[PDB]
Amino acid sequence: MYNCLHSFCLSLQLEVLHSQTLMLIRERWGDLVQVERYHAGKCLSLSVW
Amino acid sequence: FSSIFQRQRVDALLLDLRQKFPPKF
Repeated sequence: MYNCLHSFCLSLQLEVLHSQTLMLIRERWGDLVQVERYHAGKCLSLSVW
Repeated sequence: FSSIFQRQRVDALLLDLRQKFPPKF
């Protein structure tokens, strides 16, 4: 039971972060932070400076 | 005598869950 819950659990958190980055890219920060790869449910990566 | 329009994502995770964890009955 633990393996299935942990996964789903570790996937909803990742989505939360990608959404936030996209939202920030609009309003305040803007074209200074970029996403380079988001395969869903596994990982993401951000670029800066 | 309501939906906050985020089911366009959580649904996908569930599908990824079901596609990866088939019921055992």
